[PDB]
Amino acid sequence: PFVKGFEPISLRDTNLFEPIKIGNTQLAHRAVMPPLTRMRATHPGNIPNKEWAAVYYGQRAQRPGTMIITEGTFISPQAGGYDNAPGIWSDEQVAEWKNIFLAIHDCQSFAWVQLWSLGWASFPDVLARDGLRYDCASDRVYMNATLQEKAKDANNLEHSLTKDDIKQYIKDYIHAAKNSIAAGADGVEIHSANGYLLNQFLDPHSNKRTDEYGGTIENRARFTLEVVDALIETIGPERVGLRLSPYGTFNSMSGGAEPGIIAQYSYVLGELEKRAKAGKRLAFVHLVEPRVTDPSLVEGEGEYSEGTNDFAYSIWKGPIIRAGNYALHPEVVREQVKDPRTLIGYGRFFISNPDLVYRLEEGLPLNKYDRSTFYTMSAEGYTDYPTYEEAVDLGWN
Ligand SMILES: Cc1cc2nc3c(=O)[nH]c(=O)nc-3n(C[C@H](O)[C@H](O)[C@H](O)COP(=O)(O)O)c2cc1C
Ligand SMILES: NC(=O)c1cccnc1
Repeated sequence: PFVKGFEPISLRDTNLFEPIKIGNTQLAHRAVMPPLTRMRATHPGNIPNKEWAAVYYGQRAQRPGTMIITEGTFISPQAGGYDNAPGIWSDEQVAEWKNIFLAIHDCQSFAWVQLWSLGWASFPDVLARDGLRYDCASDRVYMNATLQEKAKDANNLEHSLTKDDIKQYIKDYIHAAKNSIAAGADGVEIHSANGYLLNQFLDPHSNKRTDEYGGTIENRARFTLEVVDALIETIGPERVGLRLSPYGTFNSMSGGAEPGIIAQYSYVLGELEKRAKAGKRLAFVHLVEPRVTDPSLVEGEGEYSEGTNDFAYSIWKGPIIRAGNYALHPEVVREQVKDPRTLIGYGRFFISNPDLVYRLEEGLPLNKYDRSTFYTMSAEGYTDYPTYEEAVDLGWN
């Protein structure tokens, strides 16, 4: 059904529907499909879904000139631990990704692979099954008591990364990025947000290291910036974006309660702008908003009201994608896209609205999403959400 009580506003007259160049791509509008884990990849081997994924992405690519960022995609076995999330390190994975990107490109839209590593958010027993470490910044701190107990029970305690482990992660990012581009992707997004591995190095709650990868702002940023530099060099800065969540508390990150947190993210952005002024500007920075500190909470819950991402605009001078509870708040979008280099990511309501862009353009009702099929191995709740005209036929109006 449609979302009850939602009063839609047409956004056709705004910068949301002005073209913009992002890296090598030419967008027709600024409504972005952000990375959304859906768990339809098959086991063993973390292989993209051969039946439904190309259809799902093709559906959401249907407006020409749409930017699509894929679900988090593991860069290597050691970076993973979720059986039904895809990877892009292997030939078998690449083979299906080719079909998925083909479906997106057939719509004259664009595909960016989000490159993912889990760190302490992984499942230590699943890793142990595969002979893999349970990786983190500092084994002195665990993400929560459940995982700590699981780690003990699996005889796979947290492993503080060594410098050599970090070098291997960088090699994995490079390999996964080369595979992404060879498979046909228009670019990659480095996931350094939402409490996964890179974010764990950025955050002073998870990172208690005293080597060159922790203990200062500069040190905590080093791993993320080494990944950024490795990908700039191998696939070009215009094929690389970076995702950050300054105010996130998901997966036990500090968020705004850490008064040093904006200096940490300011440093990262300044380092990116320094690179840009030297001729190597990333295609974009993707920020999760304090509107959503935790995406497991329903829209309107978990909103941090004591800080904003405004600081980023004074530092970084390229495109910024903003995500978090924007679908239900066109009035907020209307104000924020007045800035001419701002794009808007719509997550949960892109799940439920394959024709979201049209609905935004025309001010139409939105399909309610069904959380119970976010992660199920089904076409149901994946490819069977109706377009507006289809919903009207089913009587949803
Ligand atoms: C089911 C689900 C899966 C998600 N998967 C990813 C992911 O793989 N990588 C990522 O960076 N963010 C992921 N997110 C976070 C979203 O990209 C987005 O930041 C968040 O949902 C807030 O935007 P929204 O209110 O428009 O949904 C996911 C969110 C949901 C609800
Ligand atoms: N916010 C995220 O990065 C994320 C990733 C996978 C599942 N849920 C949330």
